[PDB]
Amino acid sequence: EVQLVESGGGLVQPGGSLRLSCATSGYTFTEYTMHWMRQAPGKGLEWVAGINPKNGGTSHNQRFMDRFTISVDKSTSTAYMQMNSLRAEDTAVYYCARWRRYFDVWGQGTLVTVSSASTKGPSVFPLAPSSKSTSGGTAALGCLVKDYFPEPVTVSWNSGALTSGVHTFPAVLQSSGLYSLSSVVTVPSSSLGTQTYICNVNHKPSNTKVDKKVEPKSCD
Amino acid sequence: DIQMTQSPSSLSASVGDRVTITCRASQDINNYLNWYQQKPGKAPKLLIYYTSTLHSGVPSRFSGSGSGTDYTLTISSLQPEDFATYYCQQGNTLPPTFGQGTKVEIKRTVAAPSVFIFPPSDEQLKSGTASVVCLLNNFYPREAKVQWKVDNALQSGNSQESVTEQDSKDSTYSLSSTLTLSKADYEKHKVYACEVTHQGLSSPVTKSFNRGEC
Repeated sequence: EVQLVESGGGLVQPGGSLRLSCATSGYTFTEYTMHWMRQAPGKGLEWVAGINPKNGGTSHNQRFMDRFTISVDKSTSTAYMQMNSLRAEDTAVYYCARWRRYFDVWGQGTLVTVSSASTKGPSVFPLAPSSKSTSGGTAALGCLVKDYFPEPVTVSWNSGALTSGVHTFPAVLQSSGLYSLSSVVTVPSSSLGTQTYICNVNHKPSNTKVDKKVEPKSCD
Repeated sequence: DIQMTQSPSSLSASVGDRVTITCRASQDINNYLNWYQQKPGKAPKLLIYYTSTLHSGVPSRFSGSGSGTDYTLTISSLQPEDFATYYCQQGNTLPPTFGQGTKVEIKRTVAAPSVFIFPPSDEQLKSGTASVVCLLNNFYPREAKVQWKVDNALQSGNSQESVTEQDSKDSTYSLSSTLTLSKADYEKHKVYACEVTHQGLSSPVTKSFNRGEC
């Protein structure tokens, strides 16, 4: 089982550099070619450059070939890409992918967001399951993940064991500059005084983790 | 360095229809045509490579065709979990190029929303703000009106709204709408209400609560 995990992405002021790595497991490194893709948010997949482990051969997409450079660390099985003079157009998800004529195993992505902004950790708040009357048959509680920047915010219920009925909405850039998001689940009403519901927010650009309890009723 | 073009690039089809995205390269690409599938927020997956060959575990209703500059993807039965964007890639000339992707949406039978309202958390009101949230849940079509009446009085442009992508197992949507106003102005109004209007709902649903005292 092949793992391509990439990392390094985060906020960059325009003008700064970044270095993404793409870490490999489950195959002999040297046998396949590594390539970095980029996908700008809500758009097409772009190619960016390629390396052969075996002879450090390197192809580079010419629009990028001025500013972006690729390295492999043969021992550590890591592909890298140095990014220089980041303009905001290069805000995007970057994927690494393996093989030459098709990419069979791809990564998971890392988002580089270039914004003059700062980073902020979020303030998770309860979307408290109001009165078992209105909520009758199924109730729905959730967490309002407020005021962060850059993206993302992962959200989980019950340390990854509540997986069904969960809706994590797209984040809204609000007026603020800062984002706001929401995760909500729909549990049986019946279960409210027989179990605790916990949302686990991790916003990694400020490595803010918070587990919150979303308990019963609401206004007063 | 071939331009790859897909047509069309947004599509709706009921479960069970055949579908055909086509992809046409600016040059004779010699059958080095592969098709990727990418579910919203995931890496793409390789379905077909070398015009018509299937990747391991990629189901029989998918097939590829063509030669030269023209190629086609055909899903012969839509299944709800073919909700994805599909991309064609030429593998003939460096750089490898992709199309803009086609968006396949699954057209299904009207689901009416389950409306829920959440009052603002006592914690957040401590931070100087309130975010009153309505959740329209598990409906279909994506079109449904929402309006906020704060003491039987339409509000304006102080509510943003967010929609989910179509659900893999039963092709429906979900929408948050969040009204957000300061603690001071929340505290000076009593009934808060959310009004949904959709196709499969015979009359507008209002979901509401008291107290701008919170």
